[PDB]
Order: sequence, then structure tokens, then C-alpha cells
Amino acid sequence: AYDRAITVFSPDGRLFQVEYAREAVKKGSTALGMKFANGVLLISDKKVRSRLIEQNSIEKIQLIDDYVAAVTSGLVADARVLVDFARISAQQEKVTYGSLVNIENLVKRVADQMQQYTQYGGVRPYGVSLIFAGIDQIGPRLFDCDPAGTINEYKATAIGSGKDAVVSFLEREYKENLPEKEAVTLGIKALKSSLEEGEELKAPEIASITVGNKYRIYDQEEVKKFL
Amino acid sequence: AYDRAITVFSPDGRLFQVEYAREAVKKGSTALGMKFANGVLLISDKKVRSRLIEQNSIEKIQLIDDYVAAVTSGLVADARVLVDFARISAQQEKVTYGSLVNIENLVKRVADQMQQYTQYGGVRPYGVSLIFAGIDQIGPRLFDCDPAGTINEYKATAIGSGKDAVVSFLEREYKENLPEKEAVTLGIKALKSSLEEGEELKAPEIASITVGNKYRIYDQEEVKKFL
Amino acid sequence: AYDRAITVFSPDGRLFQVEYAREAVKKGSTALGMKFANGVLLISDKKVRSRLIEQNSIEKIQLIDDYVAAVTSGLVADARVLVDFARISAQQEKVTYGSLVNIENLVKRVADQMQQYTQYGGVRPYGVSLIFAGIDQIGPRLFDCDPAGTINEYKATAIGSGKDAVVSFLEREYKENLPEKEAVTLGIKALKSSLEEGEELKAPEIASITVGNKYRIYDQEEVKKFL
Amino acid sequence: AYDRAITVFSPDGRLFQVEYAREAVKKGSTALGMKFANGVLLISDKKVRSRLIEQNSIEKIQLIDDYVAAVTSGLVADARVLVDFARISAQQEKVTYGSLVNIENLVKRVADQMQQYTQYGGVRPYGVSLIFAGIDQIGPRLFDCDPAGTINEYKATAIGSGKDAVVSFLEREYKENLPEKEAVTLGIKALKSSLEEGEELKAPEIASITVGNKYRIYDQEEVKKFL
Amino acid sequence: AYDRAITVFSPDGRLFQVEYAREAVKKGSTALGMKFANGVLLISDKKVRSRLIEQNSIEKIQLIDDYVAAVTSGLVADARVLVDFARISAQQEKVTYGSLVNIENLVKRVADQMQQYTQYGGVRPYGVSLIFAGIDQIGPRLFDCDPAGTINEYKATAIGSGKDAVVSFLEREYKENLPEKEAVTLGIKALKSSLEEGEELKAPEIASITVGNKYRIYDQEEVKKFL
Amino acid sequence: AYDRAITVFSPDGRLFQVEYAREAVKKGSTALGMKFANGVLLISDKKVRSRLIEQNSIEKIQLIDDYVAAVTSGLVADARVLVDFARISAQQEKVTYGSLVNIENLVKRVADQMQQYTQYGGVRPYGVSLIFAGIDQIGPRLFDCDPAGTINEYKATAIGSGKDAVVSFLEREYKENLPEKEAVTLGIKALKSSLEEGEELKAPEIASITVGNKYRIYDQEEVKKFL
Amino acid sequence: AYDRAITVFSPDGRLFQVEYAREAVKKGSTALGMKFANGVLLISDKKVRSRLIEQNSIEKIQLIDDYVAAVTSGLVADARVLVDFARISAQQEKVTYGSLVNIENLVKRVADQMQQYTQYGGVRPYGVSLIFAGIDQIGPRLFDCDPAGTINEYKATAIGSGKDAVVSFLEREYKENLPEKEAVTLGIKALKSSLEEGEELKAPEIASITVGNKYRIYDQEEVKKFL
Amino acid sequence: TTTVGITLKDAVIMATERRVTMENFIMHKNGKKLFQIDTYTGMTIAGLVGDAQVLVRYMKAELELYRLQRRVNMPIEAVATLLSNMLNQVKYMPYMVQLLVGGIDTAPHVFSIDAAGGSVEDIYASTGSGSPFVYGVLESQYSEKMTVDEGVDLVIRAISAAKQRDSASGGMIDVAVITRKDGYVQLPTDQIESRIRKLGLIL
Amino acid sequence: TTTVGITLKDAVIMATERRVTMENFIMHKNGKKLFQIDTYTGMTIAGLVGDAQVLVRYMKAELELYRLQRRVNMPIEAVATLLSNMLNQVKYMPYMVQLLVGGIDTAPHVFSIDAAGGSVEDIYASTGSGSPFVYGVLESQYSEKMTVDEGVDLVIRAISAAKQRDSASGGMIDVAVITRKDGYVQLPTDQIESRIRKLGLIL
Repeated sequence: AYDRAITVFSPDGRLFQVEYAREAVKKGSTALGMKFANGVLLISDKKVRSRLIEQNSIEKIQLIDDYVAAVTSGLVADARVLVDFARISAQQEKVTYGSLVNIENLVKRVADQMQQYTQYGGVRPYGVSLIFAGIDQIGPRLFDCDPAGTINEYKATAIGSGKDAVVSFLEREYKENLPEKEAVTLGIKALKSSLEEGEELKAPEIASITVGNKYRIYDQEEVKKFL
Repeated sequence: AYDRAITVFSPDGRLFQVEYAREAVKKGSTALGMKFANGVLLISDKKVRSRLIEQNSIEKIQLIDDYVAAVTSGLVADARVLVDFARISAQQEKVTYGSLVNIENLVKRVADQMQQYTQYGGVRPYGVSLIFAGIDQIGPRLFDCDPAGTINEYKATAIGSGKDAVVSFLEREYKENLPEKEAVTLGIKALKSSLEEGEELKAPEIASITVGNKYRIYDQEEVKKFL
Repeated sequence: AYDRAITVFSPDGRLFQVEYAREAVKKGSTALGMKFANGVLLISDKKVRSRLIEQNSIEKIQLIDDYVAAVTSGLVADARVLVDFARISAQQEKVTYGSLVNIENLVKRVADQMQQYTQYGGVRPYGVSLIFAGIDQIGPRLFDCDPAGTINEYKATAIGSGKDAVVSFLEREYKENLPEKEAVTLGIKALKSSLEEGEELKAPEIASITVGNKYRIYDQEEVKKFL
Repeated sequence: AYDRAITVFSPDGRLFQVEYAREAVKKGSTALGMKFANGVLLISDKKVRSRLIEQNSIEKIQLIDDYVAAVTSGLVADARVLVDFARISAQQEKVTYGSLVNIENLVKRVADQMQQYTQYGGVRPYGVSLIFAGIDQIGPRLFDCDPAGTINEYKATAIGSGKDAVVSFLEREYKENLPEKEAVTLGIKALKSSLEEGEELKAPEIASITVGNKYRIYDQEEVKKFL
Repeated sequence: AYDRAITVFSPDGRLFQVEYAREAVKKGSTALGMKFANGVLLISDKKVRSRLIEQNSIEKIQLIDDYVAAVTSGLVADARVLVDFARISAQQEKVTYGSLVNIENLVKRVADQMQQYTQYGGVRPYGVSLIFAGIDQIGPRLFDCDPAGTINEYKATAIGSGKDAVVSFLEREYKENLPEKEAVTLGIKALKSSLEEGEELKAPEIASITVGNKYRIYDQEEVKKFL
Repeated sequence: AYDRAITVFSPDGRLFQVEYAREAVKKGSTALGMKFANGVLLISDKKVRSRLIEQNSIEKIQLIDDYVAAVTSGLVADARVLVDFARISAQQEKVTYGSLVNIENLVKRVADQMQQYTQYGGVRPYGVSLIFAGIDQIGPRLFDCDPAGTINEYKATAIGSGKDAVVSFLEREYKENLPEKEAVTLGIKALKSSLEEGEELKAPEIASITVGNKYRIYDQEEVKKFL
Repeated sequence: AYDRAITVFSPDGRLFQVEYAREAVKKGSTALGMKFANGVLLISDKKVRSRLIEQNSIEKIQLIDDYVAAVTSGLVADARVLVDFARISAQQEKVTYGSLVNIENLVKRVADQMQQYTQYGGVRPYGVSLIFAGIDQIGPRLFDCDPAGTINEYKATAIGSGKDAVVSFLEREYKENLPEKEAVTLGIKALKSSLEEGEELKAPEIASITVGNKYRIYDQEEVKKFL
Repeated sequence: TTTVGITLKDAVIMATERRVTMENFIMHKNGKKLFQIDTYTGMTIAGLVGDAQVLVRYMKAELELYRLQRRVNMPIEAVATLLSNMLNQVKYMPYMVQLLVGGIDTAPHVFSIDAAGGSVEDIYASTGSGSPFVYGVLESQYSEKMTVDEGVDLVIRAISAAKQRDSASGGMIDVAVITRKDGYVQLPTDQIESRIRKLGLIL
Repeated sequence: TTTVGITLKDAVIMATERRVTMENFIMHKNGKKLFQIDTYTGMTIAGLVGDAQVLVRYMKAELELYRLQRRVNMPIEAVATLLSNMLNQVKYMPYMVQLLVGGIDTAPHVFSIDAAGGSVEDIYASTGSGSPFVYGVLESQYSEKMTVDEGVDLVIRAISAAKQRDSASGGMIDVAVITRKDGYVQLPTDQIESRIRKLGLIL
């Protein structure tokens, strides 16, 4: 009775429409982020559903600017809109103040846009989760953000179908302030732990950034080196 | 009880009204695109329906500008409105920057227009799929766009009733870098594989473009040679 | 339960409210158009029916401008509004460019207005089909347009209750390039075949136009010569 | 159930809410119009309800201007609002052009306002039919107009509960070009035939206009001669 | 099915919500008006209840201006708002033209405001009836006005719970052109006839106006002389 | 069926949502006002919960200005909004005319705001009753106002859970023109009569005002003398 | 039947949607506040998750300005929006008058924003409670605010799942004018007593302020001293 | 600035110089003032460079859209009417330009459009500060019987004469010829230089 | 103010000086007037400082966003066209600036953009009150066959000549070199000083 309209609380105080948007997220490809010594990285699995696709296009990891990037899971078209919103919102801040001092504030603006779409009749929530990772004046940052506009800051985290396994793995295996290669190797292990019945991990997307540098996206051969 | 309003997620995180719009797309004539050596082509099945109809005036293939064309499937009035949108939107980009550098941005604008019609009460999704194909500064491009505003870039792709047979055929048989005439022949074969019930393929519509050139529309005598 | 609202797709991707509006169109009086040598004509069945009625006004054939005419079938007040819209839209183009180069574009603006009424909550579709006929830069033209906003260009066609009979008759008997008088005769014959057995056709409305001239309405006596 | 909302078509292509509005019109007091030699008249029966009612007031016959009058049947407050609309709309034409050349365009503006209230959610139709009668640059004019915004031009016509009895009487007894006194006589007789079993006409309202003149409203002892 | 929204006609052409609004009016206290020789008067019953109430305010009879007064029955807050509207509307007309020539137009402005609340969704009708009485350039006037915006002009009339008793009494007892004293006496007698039997009349409100003067409200003392 | 929406009349002409809003008021704490010789007073009870509550921020009697105070009962947040409305509305009158001549007009503006919330869809009524008390040019005033926007002027009155008891007591015990000390004494007795078994009543709020003076709020120690 | 829309009163005068919003609040982590000698403090139970969460990043205690802090419980995204609102609303008041004289007015503006969201359809209530604590020109202040926009001022209070235990504990243990250190100790003591089954309080957040100073946030190290 | 458009039997010829000044200051010697705006349609600009350039972008966009929509080229008279409507709409906040529109539909056309949207067809026309010198040469030497080779020489002569007497004109002469057979064709600079050399001219 | 942009075979060099005046009043000796706005794109500013600084912030933000969206840098002509449209849009309430946009796409480019959005590409260009002095030097000494090293020397010479004769120009010379190989490089000021010494220049 209580799960048809976003503006309706259940008697236990739940918003089931927001909870159902979360279910769209759980169906997306696994992605993870982790902090390492002076840096942050993102890795993304890619559901591949045809060799006819240009796979190096409509990518899961998206640059927001040179120092900040996002990865998403859930409805793709919704994810695109949120990444466009984050980009325009990053530039507005830059124009206003000359720079983006704290990435948390960008993340909150995206999360507030999402929150809005859980409070007004005649709109549905975005069926999307995001990890943001980058460097600001505080240092390397890793956030996530869900369909409700709930945000958390992490040392390591994941989204998508393999979330639970990847987080499990990382919770046992994760160490702070690893060097880059070792952080990347840990991340691939974690990703691989979520695969099931001898399922092979094709070359994921990987991007990293360290303090004083801009983002780099690992090309095809650098990633296979870890496979 | 979850499939009646576009703004209502099902418990499994699905938007059934969007899914139902993509059923309308499956009823359109088949159209395909494929990238070939320094080029891209489009082919469209013409479901002929009476000698009382003007043949020359029905076009499934539509020029967006001299370097960009589209073919559509699904609700025809909807499709026509999307093509109008894509044409105005291309010209706006060309006025602003002097040229259209990357076709993916045009397709994304169209896809954003569609996505918006899946998020707000009081509106229905466009019951349309599009294939966009052309040359930009990156090279030959081929994209599809569905009722959710989901986009993918392809080497080869299809839409309409015979989508699955055509995609299947092309997964088996397509290769990159074919000369124009072999790519057309392969596309006609892919198209014929979808007909079934010993059905005769009537003269389809064909268009191609190669780097450094403008679109050409095959006249009907030229299409016959492949029949 | 998918047929109560225009913004609701059925599980097969249908818009039942739009199909129900078509049903209204099938109830009107039969009208037809045909292209002949250097021209196009329209004939309309006049279901007059009461001697207390003025047999002079609220005609089925309406001039849009001096070179373009339409005939409608379905909801009468809706039809009048669409004709008013068409006339104003023809003048807008003529003021903007000095002339109306291609009649298809006028028909598309009328059809886009219809299409818009099948996409937004809080409005019903127009319960109307139109045939447009005239001469533009391309030559004699003949279009139809339905409640969905779907258009087709024709050599001959019909609307109203006798559509199916009339079209059957024409698919068998129609010939391109008839002189005017034989086209009219064929059209009258075509229209007689649609009547329920043993029911006499009273004087229809007839209008025609030839390249280089303006429309003429056939007066009450000139029609009789064909009866 | 397809009969609860004005924007809902039935499977047969009907707008039941509009059909129900025309039931309200069947409950009003009978009125009629008829053209005679160089003129037109209107007659209205009034449901008088008590000697405490001031009878010189809230007339059934309302002048729209010096050359045009209307009489209404159905929802009385709705009808008053439409008569106000007609009056202001008549004045707008007269200001714009200096005169009202063709009464049909005034009626169409009224009917267009009514057609609007059958197409948009959140409104109901006007529960009203009108007869308009007057002299324009064409000659004497007689139109009616129903809740759907449907209009017809007539030689004689009627609205209200006695419509069916009045119209059948006129069908067999009406003749064109009667002198004024004979038109009125026939009109009175037509009205008397609609009354039930030994009922009596309680002096109707009468108004007439002839070419080159303004409207005249018959006074009590003038109408008295005809009873 | 048909009685839940004002925008919904029943199959017989009725607006049940408007008829239910009329039921609120019937629960109000009886008031009457009547024309006498060169004037008009109002009498209002009040079941005043508790001695803790200040009897000398929130009057049933409300001056609209010095020459026009109203009395209402039904929802009290609605009535107040309609009276505020009538006062402001009267003054708007006076400012525009310098005077109020015909009270009927003020009444129509109030009744049009009520009519509109029976035609647009999102709103309920006013649950109010009013009588207006006053003097204008035509003479003494008396009107009633109901929740539908239906108006009538009267020699005598009543509203409220005892309407019918009062009216049947006046049907037989009322005479035109009585002097003021005899009109009040008849009015007082008409009101007593509507009482429950054994039940007595505890000093009504009474107001009157004659040509050439402004309204007088009868003081508490002068009313008693009539009881 | 008829009690779910504010815009729906029941068949007996009732507005059930407005009646249910009056139930919210019955749950609030008891307050009363009464006129005395040259003055008016208000007394509010209230259940204090914890000893951890701050008294003094205790908020029952609210000054509207120096000459006018209110007490409310029902939903507390609704009541705060209406009290802010009243304060700002009193200042607007004071700025416009330089003073507030008649407190009744202030109460009407507030009551009009509450009436509107019983007439438009999309909004619920305020679930609040108010008593207003003060001095204007007429003299000491006492009014109440309920969720429907219905107002009465009183010599004595009460609102909240113990209303009926308090009104009954004052019905038997109230006398006009008491000195202030006797009025407060009677008020306290009336309030005590409304308590159950054994309660005795902790210190309530008391406020009074006399002609020529501004409001005084009796402080904790003054009130004690009456307990 | 009566618990599905915020604009619907139940027959007992309840707003069940608002009551259901409270239920979300109850699921949140316990927080408390208390006034001490010349001061006020807040304590918040954090509540865990993995070692992978950046600790000290999405604080439960939020500075509104240098003199005012808030803590929240319930929906976290809603809570963030209300804190952003409170921060902007404080700065607006500071710009207008130069300072924030009385914190109660800030709490009222926040509570009025929440109240609006219980009165207008198409909107859901904020599923949030807040405690505000700070110092103004009146002294140390402590308020709570619930989903209804109901506010109370306190000496001590709590919100979240452990509220009743914490409040019960404070209701016997709480002393008026304690020194900061002892106030903090009592607070932790009270907080511990709400944990069930020998559960271990990991480091909570603490903040305090005393007259003439700005807020201090205790370091993780400084809190331990109390654990 | 100097621009010119002439019609012949089945041809339009359009030419400009390239000088861009701010008062006496020659900022750019090689600005562009002649543009193809449709398959068989060219346009010259004069007046405020920013206004003119925006109008060139609009016309290229709109003439392309129209042709896609109509499946035929906008008639030259329709181009002139479109422009005339747009400029007149904003006449109290105007595009401060003089425009030549030339091309071939069923016949050759040259239209001259002013800043208030006044539009007039003529057999030839010239705009800019150099135009009076140009009208001198055309009045004396224009013939409707000229061949395309002759008209090309004629506009090179007109503009060369203008560049000698108008200090706001200068730089290389641009020339396009428009026909049904070849469409809009820009003449190569080497061919214009060769004709300037053959005709006995300078600058 | 003095700014200059020149193109060479595979390079753009852009330079300015730094003086900021209010009438005769030298308020700042080291303002900045040369900006990197994209990977291979630089911009110089002249005119009203507030208007120009807002444009610099916009261009930085928009070109970074465009690059992210398109996966390629905005072509230099597209930058000039963007500015052209933005400035012409507010023609009647203008940005009171003169801009140079220089960069490398498939070729080197310099565009000069005025306050009404008039935009013209050139082999070289100068802006500000000192520009006529710079055009003197460039007219006399510029060669397309120059090396980057000689191009750097030329612009220093040209701006130094302008500083000698234009009292609204002064301060240190900032120079940037843009190539496909090294991207946008602002030359170290010690390298500029050394070139100044060697060329025999002052201030």
C-alpha cells in the first residue's frame, strides 16, 4: 500500500520508492575506489554484452574535472544526467571562487539534487550510485552517494552487484597508505573475489591520481599487466 | 501494480513504462548501421504498403546535416519530433562553435531530451529508437539511442522488428574495415536473415559517407544491384 | 487497464487512447483525394440530412490558402480548430519567407500539434483525420494526417466510413495522369462503391487545382453532370 | 469506465462527458428560431414558476448587439457566462474592423471557447446550447451551437425540452420567405405543439429583425395578439 | 460514481457537487426580502443561542453600500468572503463609472464568481445563497443568487431552512405596493409561519430602503413593536 | 467516500475534512477569555511534561500587539504560523492607516486565510482554534475563530479539551462588569471545574488589559495568589 | 484509509503521515544536549560501520554559526538540507540586523519550513528531528524541533533511538548548574544507559559553548578521557 | 569596405576586398567578407563586423536546416525576406549591417538588405564605404550582355577603383561566381592576381 | 596596455607587459594579462580589467568542460567563435575588452576579438594603447620564416618599443610559447631578462 508514491512514508517511517531505486543500483557492474599513499584510485568492471560495441566509449569512469572523477552504477541515462550536473556544478564553483577547495561540497550539491527527487510528487528518484574520488586542498578524497542523496567518506568502497563481496574482501585485506601498484593489485584481487564459478575478469577501467598531479586513465596494456 | 506510471519503480528497481515504450520500437521496420573502411553506412527496410502511396516521400533515413544521418524505429510522429529536435540542436552547436566537433554530444542532447520524459509525471516516454551515423573530428561514428535515453557507440548495430536476427548475424559475420561494397553486401545479408518464412526483400534505403565527403543516398537502381 | 490515459503505454507498446481517437475518425463522411495530370482534386460526401438545414455552409472541403485545401473526418469542432490552426500556420510561413515552398512542412506543423496532444497528461488527442491537397514548388501534393500525428503522401487516398471500400476500388482502378474530368469520374465511381447497397449519392463537394492556377470549387450544377 | 473524464475516449471513439453535458441542455425551456422574408426571428417559452417572480427580468432572449441575438438552453449560469463572452467578442471584432461582416465568425469564436472545455483536464464542458440569429453583410443568419462546440446553420431550428416536437412540426409546416406575421404565427403554433395534453402557452418572448433594421423585442400586449 | 467532483456530469446532465452545496444553504437561518411601495426590505431570523455571545455583531444583514444590502444562508465563512467580494466589486464599479446604475450587474459579478467555482477542478463551490436588495436607477430591486451562480429577480423571496414555508405563505398573502409598516408586518407574519409550533420569534434583524434615501437598519427597539 | 478531500461536499452538504480538523483542536490545552469592567482577560492552562522543560519559553498567550493577544488550541506548529500571520497583518493595517480601529477586521483577515484552506485542493485546513482579546475604538473585544474560518464575538468563551466544562460553568457563573480581580477568580474556578478526579491545576498563564492601557502578563508570583 | 496523504485529517483529527515521519527519526542514533553553568553542550552517539569509513567526516554535530550548533536524527539527506537551510537563514538574519539576538527565531524559521511540508499536497514531511544549542543575547539555549515543526525549549533533552532511556535517566540525574566537566560526565553516563546488553560506547562526538566564547568541538582524544 | 554583386544571363558574380579598420587604423588586411550560405547562394557583409558575422552564422545554419526540411534550396527571394523580417524585428536594437544576397534559383538574383530589413532586388548593387566608386564604374561599364569572364573583370575593376579612393577599402579582391552548372565557386587567388596583372591594376 | 600574438610555422608566441593605470596613476606594476585557457590555447586581455577577468574565468571553465565532454580540445577558431557569440549577445551592454586568442590545433592560429564580438584571424595582432607601436616593429621586422627564438626576440623588442612610447604600458614582459610538442609554456622571467640584456634594451 505504501510503496507506490515517493511522497508516502510507510508506518515504520520508510520510503520504499527510494529503496526500490537502490535495487536498480545493485544490478549495475561492480566499481570500487580506494585511497593509497598520497593518492586515490578507481577501478571499474564493465558488463560487456556484444563485441559490436565500441568498448572504449560511454565509459564507466568519468572525469568531472582534471582532479576529480566519478564512477556510477544503476540506470545509465540517469547516471549521465548526474555526471553532466556534477561537471557544470564544478565549473560554476571554479568561476565563482577560482577553484574547488573541498570536493565534499561538489558531492553535496549532487546529493542535494538527488534528495530533491525523493521529496516532491510528480518526480522519480535517480536510480544511481556514484563514487567520487580526487584531490582537493584537504588531500585525496573518496565519497559515495546513493539514490536518497546519502553521502559517506571512505578509505575504500564499492558499488554495483559485487559490492558486498568487494567490501568484505577489502575489509579483511585493506591497508592504508599502500604504494600505487600494490593498491591497484589489491583492487583487482577484490574485484576478482566477486566473480563466481571460474568467471574471468576482462580488462576493467582504472584511473588514478596523486597529490600535485592530474588524473591518469590506465590504457589497455597497463591494466592487462595486472590481469 | 508497478507498470502504470513512469515515475514508479518496481520493487526490483525497474521502470516498466520505459520497458513498454521499447516494445513499440520492436514493431518498426528493421534498420541497421555499420562502420566500414573510413566510412559508415545505414540501411533501412522499406515496408511497402500500396501502389497508391508516394514512395519517394517516405524516408526512414533522415539527414541531420551533411555529415550526420539517422534512421528511426517505433512511433512515427514521435520519431519525426526527435529528428526535428536533433536538426535544430546540430545547427545550435554549429552557430555557437562554428562546427560540430564530436557527434556524441549531439546524440547525448537527443538522449537527454528522451531521458527527461522518463522522470516526470504527466509525460510519456518517446516510443522511439534511433541510429545516428556520421563523420566528425574523431572519425566515423555510429550510435544508437533508446526510449530511456540510453546510448552506446557501435561498430555495427540494428533496430526494429528484426533487431535480434540482424545483431546475431553481425556478431557472427561482421568485421572491421570492409570496403564499402562488402559492408553493403554484408548488411543486405544481415537484413535478409531477419525476413524469415521465405519472404522477399524489397528495395531498402541505403546511405553512406566516407571521410572527407558528404552523405550520399543510394538511388533505387544502385540498391537493386545488391538485391 | 492500459487504455484510460494517453500517457500510459500498454505492455505491447500501444497507446490505446490514440487508437480510440481513430475510432472517432471512422464515423465521419467519406472523402477522398487524387492526383491527376498536373493537378489534384478532393471530393467529399455530404451527409446533408434535413430540409431545415442551410445546404451552403460548414462545408467539408476547406481552403487553407488559394493553393491548398483540406477535408476532415471525425470530431467536427476539433476539425474546425485544426483547420484554423493550418490556415494561420500557412500565413506565418508566407510572411516569414514570402511563399510556401513545400506543403509537406505545413502538414508536419499541423501533425506536430496533434502529436503533442498524445504525449502530455491533461489533454486528449484530436479525434480528426485530414487530407491535404495542393500545389507547391514540387508540384501537386496529397497528404493525410491522423490523430497520432502520422502523415503519408499519396497518389490517391480516402478518410471517413467508406475509406476501406474507396481505397480497394482505387487500388484496382486508379491510374496516374488522368485528365481532370476522368479523375473526377473515377472518384465519383470510387465513392459510389462505398455506399450501403441501394443508397443514392447526393451531390458531393468537389474541388480541384492545376499547376499555375488557384483552387476552384465546383458549383452545385457542375457536380450534377457527374452524378 | 470511459465516462468520468472529459479527456478520455471510449473504445468506440466517444466523449461521454460531452454527451452528458448535452443532457443538461435537454432540460431547458423551449426556444426556436426561423428565417422569414428578409429577416429572422426568435421565440422562447419561459418556465414561469410563481407570481412572486419579477418577469420582465433574466430574459431567455439576449441581444449580443443591435443586429444579433441569442437564446440559450441548459445550465443558466453557464449560459450567462457564454452570452457575456459573445457580447465582448462581438465588440472586439467591431473595434478591430469597424463592423461584424459575418455572424458565423462570432459563433465560431463562441463555439471554439466551448470546444476548449472538452479537450483539457480540470474543466468541465458548458452545459449549454445557443441559437444565434441576426443580420450581417451576407443576409439573415440562424445558427446553433452545442456543448461540444458543434455548429450548424439553419432555416428553422429549436433547442430545449420541446426541441423534438418543435422540429418535427417545422419539418412539415415550415416554408421559406413567410411575411413576418405569418412566421411568428407558425412559430407560436410550433411551440404550442410541444406542450403536454391540455397545457397552455403563457405568452412567450418574441424578437425579430429585418434587413436594414435593428432588432425589435415584442412587448407583452404585442405577443398577446398571437396567443 | 458521478457525485465526487464538480467537473463531472452525471449521465442525466447533473452536477451533483453543486446540488450538495445547495444542501448547506438549507441549514441556514431563514431570511426574506420584499418590495413595498417605493422600497424594499430584508428580514433575518437568527437562532442566537448562548447568553455568552455578543448579539450585536456578526449580523445576517450586511450593507454592500448605502443603497444595497445582502443577507446570506449556508457556510458562514464562505458567505463572509462573498460579501467582501460584493463590497469591493460595488466600489470598483462606482470608481469606474461614478455610480452603480443597475444592481443587477453587481449581482451577476457575484454570481459569475460562484459559477466559476462549479467549472474548474481543484476547487469547491461556495455553500451559500444570498438575497440582494436595494435601489438603483431602475427602482427598488430584489434578487437571489445560489451556489451555482443562478440568479432571479423577485417581488418577494426567502432563503434558509424555512424558505418553503415563508414562500408558500407569501404566495397567498403577499401584495404589491404595501406601505412600509404593512410590508414588515406581513414579513414578520411570514417568518412566524415557518416556525416549529410552540416555538417563538426572538427579535429578527430588519432593514429597509425607500427611493431617495439610504438604508436604515431597524434598532432593537423598533423591531419589538412588530412582535 | 465523502470525507477524504477538502473540496468534496457530502450529500447532506457537509465538509468532513473541516470537521475532522476541528477534532485536532479538541485535543489541545484549555484556555478561556472573558470581558470584565473596562477590560478583557485570557487564561491558559497547559500540561508541562518533564522538569527538564524550560518554562517562560512556554508559549500559550501570544501578544499580537500591545493591545491585542491570542491563545490557540490544536496543532501547535499550524498555530504558530497563524499567530505570525496575525502579527504581520496587524502591522500592515497600522502602517496603512496609522492604527487598528476595529480588532474585528484583524480577526477576519486571519479567518479568511483559514477559510481559503477549506476551499482549494492541494492543501489541508489549519487544525487550530484561536481566541483574540484586546481593546480598539469600540472597547474591549473578544473573538474566537475555528478551522473553517468561522468567527464569533463573545462576553466569555473557551477552547481546547475542557471547553465544554468551562463554557457550562461560565454559562451558570459569568456576570458582566466584574472588577478584574473577580474576573480572574471566576476564570480560575471555571478552569478548575474542567479538571478530573484530583488535579488541582499548576500555575496557568494569565493576561489582561483595560481601557487606556496596554497588555499585562501576570507573572508566576501574581498568578499564585489566585491558586 | 486516512494515512496516505499529508493533506488528509483522520476522523480523530490526526495527520498520520506526520506521525510516520517521526518513526524515521526514532531509528536514528541517540543525541542529547544539556545546559550547564553559563553553557550548553551536545553529545552524539556516532554508530560505527566498517574501518573503511573515513572517521570524522560526516559529523552528526553541525555548526550553524560560531555560536549555534545542531544535531539531527532521522533521514540523513533530509537532515543535511535542513542544516544548509539553518546556516543560510542565520546569515540572512545577521546581514539584516548585524547579529542574531534570539536563537528561538532561527529555530522557528527552520520549524516553519518543516511545517509547510505537512500542509501542501505533492510534498512529503522532513523525516528529521533536530536539537539546536547555542548562546544568544538571552543566554545559553536549547531547543528541539520535530517533523511537524513543533518546538520546545529545554534544560536537557535527546532524540534518536535511545531517547526515552536518555530522558528517563536525565529526569532523575540532571542537575541545574553543573560545571562543564561534570555536565559532560553526566551526559556520557546518560548516553551509556541507553545501550542494551552490555554494549560498548565507542567515541561519541562532543561540543560545548560557554558565555563569551565560541563553540569547541572536542578532539577524539579529549572524548576518550570520559570513556 | 567594398562589396559588389552583379547578375548576368545565367550567372551571379560577387566580390569584396578584405580591409578591416578601426577608424584610420588598419587592424586586419585579410578579413573575410564574402561567404557561401547555401548551394547556389552567397552573401557579402559590410558594417559592424560582429553583427555581420553572427548574421553569417545564422544564415548558414538556417539555410541548411530549411533545405533539409524542404528537400529544396530556399529561393533567393525567400532568403532576402527571411533576413528582412529578422532585421526589421530588431530595428530599434539593430544589426548595424548592409548585406548583399545573391544566387540562382530559376533565375539569377541580387538583393540588397539594409539595417532596418528593407530589401530590394536589383541587376547589380554595391555596399560599404567604397560603393559609390563601384557604382561609378558599373554605371559606365556594365552590360547585361557580358560574359562571366567580362563580369569578373568588371568587378575586379570596380573594386580596384574603390580601393584607390576609399582608405577603408584594401587588400586582396575575393570573387565568387554562381551558376546552376557549377554552383557557388570561389575563384583562386592566383586567377584574380593574373587578371589584375592583365588588366593593368595595383594594391 | 600592450599585448601581441604572432604565428610561426609550428608555433604561437604571445606576450604582454603588466602595467595597470587609472588615468596617469600607476596603481599596479605587475598585473597579469596573458593566460593559459586550454592545453594549447592562450588569451591576452586589454580594456576594462573587471570585464576581461570575468571572461578569462569563463573561458578557462568552458574550455575545460568542452574538453571533458568532447574528448578533444576546442579548435582555436571555435574559441574565437564562442567569444564572438558571447560578446555580440551583450553588444548594447558590452564587455569593454579587446582579446587575442592564440593556439595550436592542426595549425597555429591568432584571432583578434573586439567588444562587439567581431573576430578576425591574422598572421599577427596587437592590442591595447601600445599596439600601434608594436605594429610598427612587426611591420618592419616580422618574417614567417622566423624561428621560435627569433620570434621571442621580436615580441620583446616590439613590447619594449611600446613601453618607451606608451605611458599606459610598462613593467616586466611575460611571454608564452605554444607548440604541439611542449604545449603552452610560459617562459621563465630570468630567460626574458637575459634576452632583454642581450638585445640591448632597458626600463
